[PDB]
Amino acid sequence: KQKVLPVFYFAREPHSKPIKFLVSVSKENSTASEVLDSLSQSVHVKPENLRLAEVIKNRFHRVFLPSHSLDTVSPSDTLLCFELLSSE
Repeated sequence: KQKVLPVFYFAREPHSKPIKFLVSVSKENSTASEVLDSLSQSVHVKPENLRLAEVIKNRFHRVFLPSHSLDTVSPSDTLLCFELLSSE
């Protein structure tokens, strides 16, 4: 459940600057989304607003993947950068 990823995502906030949030989350025994859910809720937007997961290492880049075993403890691991249109 622990892997510290700060992500850089364009937040649908009051229109402050794009929001990078450090969420430490992994795919629990249920879903990969729980990490995504973290970013969106951090922005006070519905979960739908961010998903893009790209790995940093020999594993170069990617997209926000389904419940993934890559939930190991690695800080520089797959980043998301997404913008959706939504706001609460």
